[PDB]
Amino acid sequence: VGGVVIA
Amino acid sequence: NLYQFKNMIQCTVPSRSWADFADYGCYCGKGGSGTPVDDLDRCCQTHDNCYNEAENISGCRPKFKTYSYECTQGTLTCKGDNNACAASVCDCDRLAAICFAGAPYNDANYNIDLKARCN
Ligand SMILES: [Ca+2]
Repeated sequence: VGGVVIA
Repeated sequence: NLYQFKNMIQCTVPSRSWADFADYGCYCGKGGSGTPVDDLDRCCQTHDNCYNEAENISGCRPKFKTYSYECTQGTLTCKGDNNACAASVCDCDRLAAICFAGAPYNDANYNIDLKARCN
């Protein structure tokens, strides 16, 4: 992935 | 997985960046509590609940599970080669990405104070 959180 | 959900949103909402949805209302992104502040927040609440359900499947981890899906010519499909975990997670993601596309976006509801407002 490579991020924090969208869900 | 989150990378794929990221890409689903880019497919159904090419008009805004994915970060716009990553910290919105009480339910979009981190949080999962309180009263959903609007229609878009409700999309996220349903999505969050959907993930909690999928987590009931043995060894099923919605943020990390890689599923099989397609996005072309305005259509988002979860494919037949998904197991029960992948199929559930793909469906959660797909229904949310569809929900996001039809929901109004209110700049005021971006990055709100969760501790004060989502009790
Ligand atoms: Ca959440």
